[PDB]
Amino acid sequence: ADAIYAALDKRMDERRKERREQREKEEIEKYRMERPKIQQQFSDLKRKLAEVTEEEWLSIPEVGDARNKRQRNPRYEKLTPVPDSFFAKHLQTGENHTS
Amino acid sequence: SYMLPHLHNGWQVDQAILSEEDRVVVIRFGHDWDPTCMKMDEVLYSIAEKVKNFAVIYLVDITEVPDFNKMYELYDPCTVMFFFRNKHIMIDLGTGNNNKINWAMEDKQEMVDIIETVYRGARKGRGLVVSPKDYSTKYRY
Amino acid sequence: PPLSYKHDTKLLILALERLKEAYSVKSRLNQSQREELGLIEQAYDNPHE
Amino acid sequence: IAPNLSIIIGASTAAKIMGVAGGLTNLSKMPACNIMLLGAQRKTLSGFSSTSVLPHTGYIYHSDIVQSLPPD
Amino acid sequence: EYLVSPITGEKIPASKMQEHMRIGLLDPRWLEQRDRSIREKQSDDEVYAPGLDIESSLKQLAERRTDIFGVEETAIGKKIGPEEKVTWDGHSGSMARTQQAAQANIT
Amino acid sequence: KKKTIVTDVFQGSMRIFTKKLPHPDLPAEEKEQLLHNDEYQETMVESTFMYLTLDLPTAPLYKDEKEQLIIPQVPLFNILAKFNGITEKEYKTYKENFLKRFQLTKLPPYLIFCIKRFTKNNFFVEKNPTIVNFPITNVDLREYLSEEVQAVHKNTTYDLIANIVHDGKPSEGSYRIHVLHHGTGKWYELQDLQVTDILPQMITLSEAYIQIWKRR
Amino acid sequence: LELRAAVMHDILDMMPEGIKQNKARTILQHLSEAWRCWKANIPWKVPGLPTPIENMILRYVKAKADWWTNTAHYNRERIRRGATVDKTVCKKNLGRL
RNA sequence: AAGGUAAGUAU
Repeated sequence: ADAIYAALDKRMDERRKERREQREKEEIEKYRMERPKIQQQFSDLKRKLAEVTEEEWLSIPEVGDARNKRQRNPRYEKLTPVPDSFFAKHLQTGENHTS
Repeated sequence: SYMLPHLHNGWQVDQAILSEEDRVVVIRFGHDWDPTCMKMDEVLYSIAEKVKNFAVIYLVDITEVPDFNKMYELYDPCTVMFFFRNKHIMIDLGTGNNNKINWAMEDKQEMVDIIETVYRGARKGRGLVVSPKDYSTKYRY
Repeated sequence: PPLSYKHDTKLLILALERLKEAYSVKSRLNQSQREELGLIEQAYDNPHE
Repeated sequence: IAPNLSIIIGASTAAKIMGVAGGLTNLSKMPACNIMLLGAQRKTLSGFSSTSVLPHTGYIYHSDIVQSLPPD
Repeated sequence: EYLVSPITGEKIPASKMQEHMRIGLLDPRWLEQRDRSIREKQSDDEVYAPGLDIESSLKQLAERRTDIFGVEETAIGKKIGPEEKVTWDGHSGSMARTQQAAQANIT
Repeated sequence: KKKTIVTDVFQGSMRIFTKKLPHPDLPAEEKEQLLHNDEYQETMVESTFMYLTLDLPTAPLYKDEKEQLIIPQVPLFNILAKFNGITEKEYKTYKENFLKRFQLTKLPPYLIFCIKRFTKNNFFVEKNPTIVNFPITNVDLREYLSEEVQAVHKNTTYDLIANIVHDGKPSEGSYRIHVLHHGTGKWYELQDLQVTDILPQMITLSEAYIQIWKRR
Repeated sequence: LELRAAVMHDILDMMPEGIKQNKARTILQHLSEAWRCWKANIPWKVPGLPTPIENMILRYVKAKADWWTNTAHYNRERIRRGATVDKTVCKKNLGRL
């Protein structure tokens, strides 16, 4: 009984299924004319990988990090309060001469 | 997405949640091809190594593993869920759904904060943790 | 600027005040900021050096 | 005359350091720190910093092997 | 030649003197540090997938994203170009029926 | 008319060997049988051109190890490695790739070289700033002609007489022209109103875009 | 993301991975460093890298750099116009500019 | 229509 309703829905969709799945085909072709697929943009390079031998494949080196310990894993940057002299100096301002 | 470990059936997800006893299991339910899922998975891959001590990240394909779709309501394009000692952990994100994160997060620091908060709360025994950021608004200005 | 300049100290105090104006608003100091403040304080304590 | 030194550095730099040092004997009696400074013109910094003018630089620095290195 | 040790009080060959001083005072806490650095390294898990898993995941992703890979272009999630698994709904009242249906699905 | 004043002056004849490259995601046996099916084989097609389009190498995209930020240069003969049977160019299309090796047949008396700049990448249009290293006095194209037509064309030496150069980014750029005075042999550049006497040697140190050559 | 996935898939497909699966992750690391070396405006020349692999990595870096520049300029113009954007987007765009 | 679910032990 589910198949009956599913076929009914498909039949109702059959009104413009061919006329809208054909227009989207032309739209896809037009879009790909200007903006090709990413895989096709590397097709020639991917083809040229057939000349890399097994020893050459094994000769690929492991990537390391140039920056040293102080940059990769720096110690915790302790935050400290502003010195009391700043409160004192802000407090000195606003005290005005009487003459 | 293609770097994080993948769970291929419901039993594997069961064992992954059961196996970890001192780390929060972070599971992304979704599809590798989903753009939201690709953003979430690349953020997870970015923070995968940093949270090694207190988190393990797995990826589950809901089409391949529809075993938890009914109970966990895994019907959004992307879903991130946290478990601790075989116990689903809820997060007061402010989105109205505390049971999961069902959107892609851009910043990799926010996900680290969420995982850290979940770990703290779950190790304290809580079943709900209040996230450090309220996600009731995307803060777009 | 001569070594016996009549204003060699007033200008130094004015210069150090501008460098400390970035810290006039109270804020948590990191290592670089506190190093700069230490240098300014050392210059103020021994103006001639 | 100087096979080893011409092997290490090109004969052009070899000649330019041997002539300015006063000969092979005088260049061999010269400390290694004073050989790098042979033929170091005191280029006048024209507003630019001293580092841009590359101070304390001689034939050795401008030789082929040294110039085949990144500036840092 | 032979030399007296300023660190051990013994006679040693002259050729081994440099190495003798270099490794005669190797701080044992260096060995302890290396040991604890290797004990943690062995116990470390694999955060990322192995090469086979990465390759299989990449091929599975390519089989769906036909707007990047392949020749023909279907929708984003479609692969182009019986039995339905019974799953628990998470309710304690339906544990028994779901379990029996899982049992009843075994051939 | 077949032979107008533009055909006999600028138009030459070139031969193209268009081979269809099979899709990489195919079995090796299937690949070789498709090659045998004559669907993926060379098809010699003659054609005529008003100018020769010269593709430039891609920018280095990185600093050099020793001399950081070195201007990219390429010898002209490397650019003119096109139009011969030895070399091939994998022309990529959204449908399938093709292998199109060219072969010159008839060299026009006046040969126009159009260097390919202002290439539209996937997101915008960018100019290739590679400096073309070409001589301005004497060349020889005998190596760029097929053996059948080498006897027919006894002359293969061309002299640069006109040069176009584009200064600035493709968004907004100026077009300067260096012209060789045929009577005197001197080179003069003229940017609109401005006219200056640039030395002939300094002509080749420019980002050339269009050149005109005379076979004499 | 799509460019990285496509390049990695192509490289791993042409890779005779029956013996060298463990290089796969290494490959992605190169695809990072090259990109970083372009973003850091520093020279990138791996000595042991095979020429076809280096050529495709350079093609990937060029495509990603073109997209990067276009996206940075587009986001900057959006922000200048007054488009409503997030803080993380602003920080990333500022870094790109 | 929402962004308004305390969590935890016990049957």
